[PDB]
Amino acid sequence: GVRTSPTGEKVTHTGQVYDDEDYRRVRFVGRQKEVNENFAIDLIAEQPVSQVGSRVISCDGGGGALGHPRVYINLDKETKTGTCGYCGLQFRQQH
Amino acid sequence: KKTTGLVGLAVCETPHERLKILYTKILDVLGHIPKNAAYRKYTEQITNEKLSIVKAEPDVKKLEEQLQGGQIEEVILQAENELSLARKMIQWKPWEPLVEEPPASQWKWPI
Amino acid sequence: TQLITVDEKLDITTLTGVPEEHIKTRKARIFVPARNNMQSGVNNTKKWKMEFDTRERWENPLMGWASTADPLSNLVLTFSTKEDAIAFAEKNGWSYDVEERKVPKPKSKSYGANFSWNKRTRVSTK
Amino acid sequence: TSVKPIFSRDMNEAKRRVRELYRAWYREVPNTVHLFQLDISVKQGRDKVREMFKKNAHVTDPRVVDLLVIKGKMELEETINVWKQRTHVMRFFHETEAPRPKDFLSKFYVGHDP
Amino acid sequence: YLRVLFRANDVRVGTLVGEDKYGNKYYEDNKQFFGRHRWVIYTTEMNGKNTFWDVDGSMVPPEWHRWLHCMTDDP
Amino acid sequence: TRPTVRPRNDVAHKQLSAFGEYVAEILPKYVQQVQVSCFSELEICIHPDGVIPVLTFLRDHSNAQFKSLADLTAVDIPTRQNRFEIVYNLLSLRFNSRIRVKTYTDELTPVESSVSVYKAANWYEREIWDMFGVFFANHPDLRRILTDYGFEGHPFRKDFPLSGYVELRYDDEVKRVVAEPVELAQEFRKFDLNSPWEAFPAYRQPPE
Amino acid sequence: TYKYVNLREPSMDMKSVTDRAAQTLLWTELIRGLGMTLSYLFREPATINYPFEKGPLSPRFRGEHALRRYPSGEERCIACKLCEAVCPAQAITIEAEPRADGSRRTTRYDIDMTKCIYCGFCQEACPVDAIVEGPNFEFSTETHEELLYNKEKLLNNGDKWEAEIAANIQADYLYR
Amino acid sequence: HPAAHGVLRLVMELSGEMVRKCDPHIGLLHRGTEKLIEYKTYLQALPYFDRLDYVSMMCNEQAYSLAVEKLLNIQPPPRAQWIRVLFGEITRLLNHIMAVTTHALDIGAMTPFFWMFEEREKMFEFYERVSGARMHAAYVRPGGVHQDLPLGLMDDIYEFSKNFSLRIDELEEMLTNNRIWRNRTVDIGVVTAEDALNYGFSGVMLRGSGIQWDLRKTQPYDVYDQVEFDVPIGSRGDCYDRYLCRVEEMRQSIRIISQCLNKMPPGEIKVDDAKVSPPKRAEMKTSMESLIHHFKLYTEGYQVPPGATYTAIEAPKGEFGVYLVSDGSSRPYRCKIKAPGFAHLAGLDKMSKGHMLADVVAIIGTQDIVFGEVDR
Amino acid sequence: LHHAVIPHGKGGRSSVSGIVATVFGATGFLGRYLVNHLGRMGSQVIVPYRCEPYDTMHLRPMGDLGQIIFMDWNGRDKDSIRRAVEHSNVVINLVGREWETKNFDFEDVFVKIPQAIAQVSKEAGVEKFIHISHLNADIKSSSKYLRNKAVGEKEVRETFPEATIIKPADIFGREDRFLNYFANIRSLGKKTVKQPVYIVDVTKGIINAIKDPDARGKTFAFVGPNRYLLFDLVQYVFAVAHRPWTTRDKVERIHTTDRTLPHLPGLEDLGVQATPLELKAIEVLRRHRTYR
Amino acid sequence: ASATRLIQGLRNWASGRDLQAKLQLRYQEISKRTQPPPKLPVGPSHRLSNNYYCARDGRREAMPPSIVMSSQSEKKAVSPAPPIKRWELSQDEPYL
Ligand SMILES: NC(=O)C1=CN([C@@H]2O[C@H](COP(=O)(O)OP(=O)(O)OC[C@H]3O[C@@H](n4cnc5c(N)ncnc54)[C@H](OP(=O)(O)O)[C@@H]3O)[C@@H](O)[C@H]2O)C=CC1
Ligand code: SF4
Ligand code: SF4
Ligand SMILES: [Zn+2]
Repeated sequence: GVRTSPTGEKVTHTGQVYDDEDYRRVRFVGRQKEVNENFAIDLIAEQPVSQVGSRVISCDGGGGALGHPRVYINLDKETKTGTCGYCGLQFRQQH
Repeated sequence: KKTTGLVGLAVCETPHERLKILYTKILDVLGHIPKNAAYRKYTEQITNEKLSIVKAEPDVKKLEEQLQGGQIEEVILQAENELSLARKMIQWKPWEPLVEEPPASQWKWPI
Repeated sequence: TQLITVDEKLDITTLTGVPEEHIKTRKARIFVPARNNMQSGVNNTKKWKMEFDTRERWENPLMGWASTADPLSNLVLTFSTKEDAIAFAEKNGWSYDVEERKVPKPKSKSYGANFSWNKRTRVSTK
Repeated sequence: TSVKPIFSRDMNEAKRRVRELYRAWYREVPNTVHLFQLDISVKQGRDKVREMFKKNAHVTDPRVVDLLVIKGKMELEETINVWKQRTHVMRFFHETEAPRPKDFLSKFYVGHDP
Repeated sequence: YLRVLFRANDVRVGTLVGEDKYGNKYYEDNKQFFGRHRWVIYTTEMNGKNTFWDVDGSMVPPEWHRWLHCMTDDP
Repeated sequence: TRPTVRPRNDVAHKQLSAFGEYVAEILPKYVQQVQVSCFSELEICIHPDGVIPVLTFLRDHSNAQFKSLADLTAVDIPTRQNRFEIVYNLLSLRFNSRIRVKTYTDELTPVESSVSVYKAANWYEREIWDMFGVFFANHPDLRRILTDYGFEGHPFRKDFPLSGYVELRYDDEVKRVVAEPVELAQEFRKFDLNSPWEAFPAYRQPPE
Repeated sequence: TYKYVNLREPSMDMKSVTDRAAQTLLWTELIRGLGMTLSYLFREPATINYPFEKGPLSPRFRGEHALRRYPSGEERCIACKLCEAVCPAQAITIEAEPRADGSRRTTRYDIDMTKCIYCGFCQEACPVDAIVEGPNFEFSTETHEELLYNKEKLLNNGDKWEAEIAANIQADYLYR
Repeated sequence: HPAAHGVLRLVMELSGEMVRKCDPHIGLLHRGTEKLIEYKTYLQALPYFDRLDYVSMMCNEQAYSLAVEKLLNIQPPPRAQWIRVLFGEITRLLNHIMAVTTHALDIGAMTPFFWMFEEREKMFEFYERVSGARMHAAYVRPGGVHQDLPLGLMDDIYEFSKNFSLRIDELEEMLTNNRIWRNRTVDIGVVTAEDALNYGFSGVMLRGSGIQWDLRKTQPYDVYDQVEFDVPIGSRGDCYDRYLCRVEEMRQSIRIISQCLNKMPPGEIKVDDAKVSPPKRAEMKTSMESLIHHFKLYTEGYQVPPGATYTAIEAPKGEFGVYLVSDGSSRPYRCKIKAPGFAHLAGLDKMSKGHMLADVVAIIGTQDIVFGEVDR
Repeated sequence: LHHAVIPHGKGGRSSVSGIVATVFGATGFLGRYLVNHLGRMGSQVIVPYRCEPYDTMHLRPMGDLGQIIFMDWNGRDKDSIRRAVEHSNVVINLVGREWETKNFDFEDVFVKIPQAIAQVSKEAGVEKFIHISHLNADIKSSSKYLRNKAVGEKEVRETFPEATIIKPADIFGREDRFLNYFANIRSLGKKTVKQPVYIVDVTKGIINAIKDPDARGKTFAFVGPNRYLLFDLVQYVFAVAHRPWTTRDKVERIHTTDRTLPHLPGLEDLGVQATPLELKAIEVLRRHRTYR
Repeated sequence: ASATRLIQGLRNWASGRDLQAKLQLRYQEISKRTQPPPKLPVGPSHRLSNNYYCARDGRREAMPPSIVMSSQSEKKAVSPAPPIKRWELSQDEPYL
């Protein structure tokens, strides 16, 4: 979702939203400052982190050649979830 | 004959004697050239070999067959241009010793 | 035909037509691009690079790109020696600053020197 | 460095060929400035011609002086023909400023400059 | 009929594959050549821009864009 | 080996070595190097005082026709006493063979402009005059080709940079096109692509 | 093997010369040319009517330069810069930043559409198929500013269709 | 000017409608391609050889890829050789039909333009279906053809070859022994074969005027040694005969395409060397060495041994030459292009000495000048 | 001054100078050449228009990549003017139609337009608001044009008193109006002294006034050094031309005067070289058939 | 198809080309798109146990150039390449 800058407009997902005396605002006159209201971080919070019974597991991303190459992550520490570098979704183990 | 191939090519009535007197002028102008240069050696060898091919040729089509580099007035043009360079090769004296040195690492390529 | 020689430099600096500020003010630098230390290997050595001083790159006022007023910013002249570098620099016109070539000093090293009964080199973990 | 010559054996024919070039440029101005329909007096164009000759005072070698005469003769060919245009002749002029300074104070305020 | 008489030219309804939201109509034939298999009829005021006249490309949704540029064989 | 490696020739390599040795013997006056690479195309490398004699001898002498010309290029290399390299490239009609005729020169000493034996080289010589500066004595017309009229510099040099010293735009102040010092809109971010670890060990020059 | 043409003498038979004279007087094969013109006159044209009957295409067509994201997930790009390394006109401008969690992502992603030459080298080099050549071609702009794209423009351009791009990749993934 | 096919400034200093001199000024379309390839790498600068000659979209790609292979001592697999020869003849057909079409526009001849550009629209649909490009298909990586043809191509090539034989017979019906087109263009453009040698002419000029010379049947640089055809040679000058030469090269190109569909083996796409060609998707997503080779092959490019090579192909305009100079490096040092358009343009004044300006337009028409290729 | 407002690099073509210009008018003559010199300088120009977009497309190729920007307004509203002057470093006021339309008189354009825009300019906190005015705009009679511009001078001096009022004489250029009417012929004898001023020295004085402070408050004048008679100028313009919606306020203007005022500084005090009318008159005296 | 027989007779009457047969209207001769996907195999490699890169390393076999003469009674004078014999006339209809 979009936040509220003191300009009364839509901020960006990365912090480049304008100051109150930027004339780039006054070259945004009368047209859409377009923004993708879906943000990247807003989907990770709704991810069910799965529970695989092995120790060091695999990740492909739903079929080879549609996604990312085989990355292998570890489930040693129970204080930190195993985060993929490509997928951006975590993994856990149980025993 | 009639309806020859190339555009700038109109053969004469008696090709063999024209080609022979061309090659005798080749041997003559080569006779002006000194002996120890290899130019005389290789040109006199190749022209006496081609003339010795031609001396046993009664037919024009047979000479176009056996002599390689045909057909007829391409051979004549080859002869005329060889005569012109021989006349130029009296000049320029191109059998001198080697002209002076390169930088001697100029042709070392990968720099 | 054996014309006269003179003890002079060469003067193509008005034959090539480059503007005068880019003639005079561009203080060149001749240097050896040394070993990229995060890599290994000196294959990228042995080539004297003549390059030029850098100037400003400002924000493009629409995209934040680095728009420059520099023709002579991206040149790299690849040489093999130093005398020919000086000759080319005197030939085309500008001035220059010179780095040396700093080869690695070879040092005596041995695994039988890594181990010793009465010297204080002790890996203690291998 | 017993270099092959170009046109001249010393500076004498170099000066003779460049003064013949300047003679041709003096008698070359009025025809072109009447033909090409310019906005500039004949004397101003002739003064930029003699100014462009004044720019090259440090040129010494006979090869280089002859090569400048070759460039000038090629350009006089391309201007006695209408291969070139009004744009090129007005590009010899420097009228649309560009008033770019030289004072260190004005190289300092309008700065990031030597 | 004046709808299609001054829309462009056609009278060739008779295959009736279907329609889609924004109301737009899609007709696939096999009787003609390759190039007039699949044709489209644009509706009126699909987003309030009075699109009976001055019709635009890409007023179609993208699944019919893939279907209609002859990349597939089924709607 | 038997697939995926381009097979070399033997007898054609032998014949081109024999022919290069032949030319090198029968012209002692203008010969420095003859060489054959792996893909068997002959190379002759020449001092720049016998250019028209070598081209007349390589047009005729009847055991080398070589009637087709290519490219002339004086390929620019720094660091040398003689930068510029005239590269002729000749094809024969009766023979099916290829020779390269590379003579060398520096920035100012002209060569004899071999247009009088090959009429193809006229526009080639004018073009390489416009782009390099290898002046051509005994030549009818040296104009400028592939360049602007008011532009100069011989821009295929390694001194002239990628973008030019000139820029054109339009103004309505004087209703015409004017020139400016150049103003790029992007950096042209140059990519460092010089890999370590001895890309080809067979081409190691003796280290200084 | 050569087949050289235009070699004939004109046949001097009486029948041949009267047929050629009738050809000269009546302009006969000129009328044969008119017959060919009528034979194409009485065909039916293979045109398409433009907004209503669009021309065909190919599955590997390269248009819009969109971006994909993960199946129920976030941005597929990593900012690995291979697309700048292979983009020949250097239209790819990428300045990355890692995000607020730590995984490496972007800030400044720019495809200069005025400079793009539509090869597909960024389609080849992209190790996750993040950047994809789009299917359609309507840029068609009354301005210059609207040509140059940014990250949110390209992601809105990738949110206008996904199953389009997924269908084309599922058609094309075995070949490339 | 619309008869100036492309752009060609031409200062004709004439006597009135019957000339004195003409000078082709070219370089108006100058783009700096040699300097750009000096500041680029190989794979990144292959679209310059897409865009240089903008008619032979596959022939010059074949020329540059075979230049790199002849430099690099690598044989491609034979299936890629057959497909490359197939598309070489296909693009040869497109170039000959553009030559006939632009001569038709330069001479009048309004409708065969439209007929044969409907056929060339079918050609462009073939390029779309193969490479995904409209008119500039890269498609020929150095190291064999990448991203090969799907199922559904050879059927269309077969049926289009039958239809095209019918259409070239219909073009011979409409034009080709027409009365006044012939009386318009026979007696013009005669160049002596001695000077056709020594003006540097090549290809179709040396076809139509005299000499018998084909790079294909004299020099095997691809699978041309296994296919059989014949090539027309000129009677004596006479631009009409040059037109007949173009038409018979078209029909024999159709015969070569029929033979090539008869002799297509289903072996492999690319070479057996991952350090030359990038690997495919499954190896890219699974195996380590494929990803390392992918990554360094698309950052740096494969290293190339130093060499100053040249090769030339029989492009439909003539001896298309590419001259590479490669340091032991990943960027080639200096490359140059021998343009048959440049060579055929060199003899323009001598072709148009003693004629009128209408023949000057027809001599621009008799040689398919494009001037992207002439520019270097 | 905010960041990325600071000047950068050599001049022109992405030289982000210390001005952000907002120009009113500029669809006509003098404002278009002013935007021409601003795009030569390389700043961002906000310009509105109520006209057909042809002239604003015509001045599109002036600035750099996406620099200049266009909007809309009218002589009725306040919101669009405020939207124009939302974020403006410098702002100039050129306005005025030289004939009466059916809804805009000579009245109330110079009265109603500079009041609202200069008031919201002061209410936007801008610096160096510049407003044009004709020379000798007097309350004295026989000049509706000059008396309305004098009322405009009074209003601009009333609200935001330290605005730069600029008064040149008549302006000869490339698309001049009064010299076109001089050329617009086909018997009358009169006299009145007059001296004009050239357009590019005027606009160089404008940009020196807009980026050189110590200039505010006090009004400036820009007159060429000619100082001769109307009859000599008619002889001059017809000797160079080689010939043997209009009101009579035009003829009142060209028979008024050109008198000087020594209270205020001019060309040399502001520091731009004055060019006479000779070769620029040779430029602008075309259309003749075969003497060139 | 979809034409009357009278205009078909006129099309044959205009020229003997049989325009009904091949007509430049591709109807269903195009293969029906979206077939089941075909696999793309690998040729003379990817078998294990033998395929060394030490063997087929044609890239690393680029030889340095071999040289003859420099600055550093003979029955001879061969050609660079053998004189290729003159070609053959056409089988199917040359002129003549
Ligand atoms: N020498 C001097 O000192 C002189 C100075 N001037 C002044 O200099 C400027 C340029 O001179 P000039 O050539 O005569 O005129 P111009 O045509 O160049 O400029 C007049 C401008 O005023 C605009 N304008 C006028 N009335 C309205 C309105 N009701 N609504 C919107 N826009 C309006 C016009 O817009 P549009 O065209 O789009 O309708 C136009 O942009 C003017 O401001 C004028 O007052 C004029 C004459 C002499
Ligand atoms: S190649 Fe793909 S993953 Fe890499 S930076 Fe470009 S878009 Fe991102
Ligand atoms: S298609 Fe080509 S030019 Fe376009 S972004 Fe990709 S690599 Fe760059
Ligand atoms: Zn993963």
